Amino acid sequence: NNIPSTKSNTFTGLVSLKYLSLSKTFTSLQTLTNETFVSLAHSPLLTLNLTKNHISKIANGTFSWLGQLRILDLGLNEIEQKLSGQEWRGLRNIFEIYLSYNKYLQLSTSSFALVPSLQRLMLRRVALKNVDISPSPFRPLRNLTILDLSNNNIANINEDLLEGLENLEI
RNA sequence: AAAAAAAAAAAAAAAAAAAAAAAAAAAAAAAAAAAAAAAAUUUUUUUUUUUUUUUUUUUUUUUUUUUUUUUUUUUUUUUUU
Ligand SMILES: *[C@@H]1O[C@H](CO)[C@@H](O[C@@H]2O[C@H](CO)[C@@H](O[C@@H]3O[C@H](CO)[C@@H](O)[C@H](O)[C@@H]3O)[C@H](O)[C@H]2NC(C)=O)[C@H](O)[C@H]1NC(C)=O
Ligand SMILES: *[C@@H]1O[C@H](CO)[C@@H](O[C@@H]2O[C@H](CO)[C@@H](O[C@@H]3O[C@H](CO)[C@@H](O)[C@H](O)[C@@H]3O)[C@H](O)[C@H]2NC(C)=O)[C@H](O)[C@H]1NC(C)=O
Ligand SMILES: *[C@@H]1O[C@H](CO)[C@@H](O[C@@H]2O[C@H](CO)[C@@H](O[C@@H]3O[C@H](CO)[C@@H](O)[C@H](O)[C@@H]3O)[C@H](O)[C@H]2NC(C)=O)[C@H](O)[C@H]1NC(C)=O
Ligand SMILES: *[C@@H]1O[C@H](CO)[C@@H](O[C@@H]2O[C@H](CO)[C@@H](O)[C@H](O)[C@H]2NC(C)=O)[C@H](O)[C@H]1NC(C)=O
Repeated sequence: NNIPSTKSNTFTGLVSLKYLSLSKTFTSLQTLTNETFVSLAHSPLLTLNLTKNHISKIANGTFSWLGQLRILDLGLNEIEQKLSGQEWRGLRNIFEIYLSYNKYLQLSTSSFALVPSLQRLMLRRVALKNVDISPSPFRPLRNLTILDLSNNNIANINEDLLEGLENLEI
């Protein structure tokens, strides 16, 4: 679709919505603030698609009202910012994150502290840098099953990465 | 009472010379010191600009294999009004 951007009460009224897809829908959406998905406060979403939406910036607490959201997609996007953990604020029971196909995703030791209940995490060709810092960004995470960091050309790695991750399988 | 000549001693003061020294100031010569400015041999460290080798990410180009839709060039055996 070709909607430029959403409004304050665009999705207001959906009290039972759980499957929402917005792939290749937004063209004027360059920066994601915490006033875009305010309409989905009462919507118990479970899946979310946001591929090909030309998303380049997300603000702190953007998905704060997405407490019941479990699956969200952010692949095939132009995200260029610093991950500090507050981008996933408000995610009570999150399942997995589609965060592949990007151009720059800087990671820090607190980039994933807020959400410790992840199951799958793929970072395919997102050009990740500066990961070998101690402690590892994945210290709070324990329930991951699939971890993909392929096609990223990691500069360095140390022992602190991927230690104690008992639940990993892939 | 006073005045003078040969001849021998002693006391105050002034101007001198020589010798034995001792202090203050001034000149060098040696043995050291503390430094603010200096140069010169050796081994290392930071930063800027660039050289060589190896491993990989993005994009572009060539060749080969395979798959899906359209323009279709044809057809053999039949059907057909
Ligand atoms: C959002 O919508 C898009 C478009 O429908 C969904 O894309 C689909 O994603 C799946 C899984 O990533 C793709 O399946 C995989 O395809 C690859 C080839 O690209 C294949 O090698 C794998 O084995 C697997 O079959 C699927 O092809 C793809 N479809 C399209 C049309 O792109 C996406 O999954 C949606 N996201 C969410 C969270 O709903
Ligand atoms: C959505 O994102 C915006 C942008 O970051 C957030 O605005 C920021 O909110 C914080 C917290 O209120 C502000 O910091 C503090 O605000 C209080 C307000 O009383 C003030 O007294 C403090 O001195 C301090 O400034 C911050 O200034 C503000 N920045 C901007 C540019 O608006 C907003 O809070 C976020 N909303 C949600 C629901 O996450
Ligand atoms: C979104 O949340 C992150 C936190 O996850 C915010 O980053 C935080 O920003 C503050 C303010 O700059 C930082 O405090 C100061 O940081 C400097 C270094 O930049 C440090 O020298 C100071 O002593 C002080 O701690 C804080 O460290 C930083 N935290 C992280 C984890 O990066 C970010 O500002 C928020 N953005 C918005 C728009 O609300
Ligand atoms: C990590 O995964 C485990 C296993 O799925 C979670 O343990 C389950 O948690 C749910 C909800 O709290 C309970 O209903 C189940 O009975 C638990 N199962 C077991 C075997 O313990 C655990 O909660 C997850 N951790 C986090 C932080 O989400």
